[PDB]
Amino acid sequence: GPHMSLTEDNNNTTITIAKGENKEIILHGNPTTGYSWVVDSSEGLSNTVEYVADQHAPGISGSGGKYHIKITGTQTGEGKIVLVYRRPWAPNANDRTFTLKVNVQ
Repeated sequence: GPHMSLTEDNNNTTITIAKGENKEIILHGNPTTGYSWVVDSSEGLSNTVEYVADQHAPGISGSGGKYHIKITGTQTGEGKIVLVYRRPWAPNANDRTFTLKVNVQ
C-alpha cells in the first residue's frame, strides 16, 4: 500500500507496520558539507537511498535537495535502523544520527 512520510519528529521513535509495508524518510541535506543521508545499519530490514532535488537543480553545485530513505518490513519483529548524515569520503564527529525502530507484524 501507500507509504508514509517520515521526518525528524520520528527520530528515535517506534512505528508498527505490516510485513511488506514500505515507509519513506524525507530529510533535507546540506551542500555546505556535501554529506548524505545513508543507512549504515538495519535489523535485517531493507533500505534504499534516493536523492530527490526538491525544487532544486540536481548536478548543480550550490543547490540543496533531499534524501529519501525507503524502508521495507522484510521480517516480523522490531528492527533498529541507523540513519547517518555523512559522506563516504568525508567523515565527521558531528554527523547527524536518525534512529527508526520498525515493529514489523
